[PDB]
Amino acid sequence: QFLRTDDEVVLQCTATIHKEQQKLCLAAEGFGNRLCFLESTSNSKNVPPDLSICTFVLEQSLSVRALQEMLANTFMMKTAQGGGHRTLLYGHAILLRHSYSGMYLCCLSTSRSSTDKLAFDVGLQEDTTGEACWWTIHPASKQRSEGEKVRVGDDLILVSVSSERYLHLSYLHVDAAFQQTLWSVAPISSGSEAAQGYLIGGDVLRLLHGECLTVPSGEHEQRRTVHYEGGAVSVHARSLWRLETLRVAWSGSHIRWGQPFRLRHVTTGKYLSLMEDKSLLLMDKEKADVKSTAFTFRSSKEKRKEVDGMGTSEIKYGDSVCFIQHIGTGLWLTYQSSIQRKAIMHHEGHMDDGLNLSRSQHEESRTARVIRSTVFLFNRFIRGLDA
Amino acid sequence: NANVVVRLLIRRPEGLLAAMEEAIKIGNAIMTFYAALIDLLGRCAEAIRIRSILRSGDLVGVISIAFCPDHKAAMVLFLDRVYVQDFLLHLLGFLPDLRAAASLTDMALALNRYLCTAVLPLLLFAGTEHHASLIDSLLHTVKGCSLTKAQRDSIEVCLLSRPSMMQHLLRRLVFDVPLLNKMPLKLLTNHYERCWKYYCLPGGASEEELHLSRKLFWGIFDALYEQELFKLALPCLSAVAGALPPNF
Repeated sequence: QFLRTDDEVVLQCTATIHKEQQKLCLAAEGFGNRLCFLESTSNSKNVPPDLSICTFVLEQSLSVRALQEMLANTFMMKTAQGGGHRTLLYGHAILLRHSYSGMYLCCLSTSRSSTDKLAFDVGLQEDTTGEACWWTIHPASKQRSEGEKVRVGDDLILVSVSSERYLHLSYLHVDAAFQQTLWSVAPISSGSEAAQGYLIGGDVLRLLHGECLTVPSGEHEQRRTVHYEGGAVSVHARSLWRLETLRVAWSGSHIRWGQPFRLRHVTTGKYLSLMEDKSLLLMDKEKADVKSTAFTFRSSKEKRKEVDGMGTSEIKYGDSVCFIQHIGTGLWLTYQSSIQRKAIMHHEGHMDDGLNLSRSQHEESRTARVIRSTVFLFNRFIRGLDA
Repeated sequence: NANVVVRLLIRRPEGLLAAMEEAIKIGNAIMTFYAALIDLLGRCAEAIRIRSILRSGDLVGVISIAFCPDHKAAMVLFLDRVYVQDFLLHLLGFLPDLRAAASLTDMALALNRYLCTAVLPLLLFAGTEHHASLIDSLLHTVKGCSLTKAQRDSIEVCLLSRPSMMQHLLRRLVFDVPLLNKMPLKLLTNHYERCWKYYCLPGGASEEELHLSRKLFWGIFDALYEQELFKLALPCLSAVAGALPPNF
């Protein structure tokens, strides 16, 4: 209902370009670029955007009086400072980090737009000890007040400390200036969320068999097939599937039997966009629809709706018998008959369709997203040379 | 007050510097009207997060016409407030000013006006030309209140430092001394012992000018209270020449 430290939300506007309700969230690059950017989440049922590039954790909300302690510092900002959860009040300076690349949100001393005299741009530094990273909170609500508790689902003006410029949104630019932007705060995961080894949303994981799955190697079909294997394919990057639910808020809640499943390969970034005729196909967000990406989980071959919170920590990873059913077909993932045995969505096929799982960790996923962005840069720059 | 109001003023000051010197061709309305803006802005001396915003590097009006009574002194104080010791002389600007020291009436009051902006640079070749323009303005007056004010700043600007041009201006007093022994520049003639002593350290034609200066000092000695005051410093000028030689 309210916000404390160690809390994960996002920031959105449904901003306008000619009466657009263009659900533009600020997404940061990281791990190779220090600038952030807008991200439309409107047609997410047919272009599901990334979320891991735009989620942020409330690192430390503090009083403005508390900041000059760090001025008096010339460590570890008293290591808490204080508690505790430090439940959110308006009129606070906050520290903010990226989730994924984990850069800390700061502004810039630059002018990388109009000009438009000396307003400022938005960066991602790692020296938190600097009030570009510090961000005073203003509700734009006389209906609300300042100093009071910050609820869920509010709308704010977030102003800098160094520049003390408001969060400006321009045209499509994100900057710091003497004009402001309201900001939705969609709750995602708080907190803690909730226990070790649980199907919790946003996860990347492996799909084991007892044996596991595989994608082919490189040298390209652009890995668009999917199979089974033993092998160190878990240790390979290709066994990595970032789950997404259709719910934009609370998407890092607990996953349960039969939630909507926007499912996406990591090393490509392509979604598991199921060809509805016979079996599995791979494409990016464009194909990723309720006919192609959205599946369900069933504990039996025979056999989610509404949660504004963390939900019920349903399944662990090793203790998982999940009969995945595509919603648009009712098929179930069985296999055909190098053990690169091809899996197939089907009515029955084999009776081994309640498969097994294992989550990932942060560094390996991080390197995977790095690899994806890496070759995205690389191959386009290669034909840059070729031109 | 300023601390508040500039934070208020992120909203509407109303390409502003694009057409800044635009309507000088075109009723002094917008020109003075933004001169008010810049003069008001230039009033700010930790809380110096402002200084970048105080600097939003706008230096066109410095060399706008480097009216010109009005605006340029406001630019002077603004630049002095918000913004090496010898770099600044490229901004002549005194190239119109100290050279325009005889234009015969906005000019005639900008004359006594800009002596404050002439003192204000109390805060390597063309400095001889700068001292030339300064001497042209000086003997153009040698308005007497602020002129006598700038008379103090002239000597410290002379000893402010190339240094060959500095010794050249140090004996520029001997250059003007050919008409001396007037009562106006008698104080400069008295204080010129300090300029000769300033040339005396690394510096000890020129010795011929020193002999002619000692001859002029002996001629001022028989030229006969202010002159009687400056005659004691003419002996100091002879001693500093000893330590030195070890409307045109």
